Amino acid sequence: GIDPFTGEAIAKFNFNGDTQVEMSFRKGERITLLRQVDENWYEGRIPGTSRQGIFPITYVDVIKRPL
Amino acid sequence: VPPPVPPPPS
Repeated sequence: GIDPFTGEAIAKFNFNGDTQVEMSFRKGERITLLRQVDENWYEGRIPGTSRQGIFPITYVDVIKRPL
Repeated sequence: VPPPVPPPPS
């Protein structure tokens, strides 16, 4: 959990994103939250990979907010 | 059940 400004979440469900802008993931994956884009979407990334993109807030259980 | 996916950000 290196960066103090990042947030932290766990995927609640599989998320199949429609485009390259969305980051798809599977239930139970940990996600590093980078920013909250609006009321419905985070941008995040998966630790130890190059996966990054947006996904709905309703698909993740938030441990710590991004700053 | 996974919730419906909302419209992307504006």
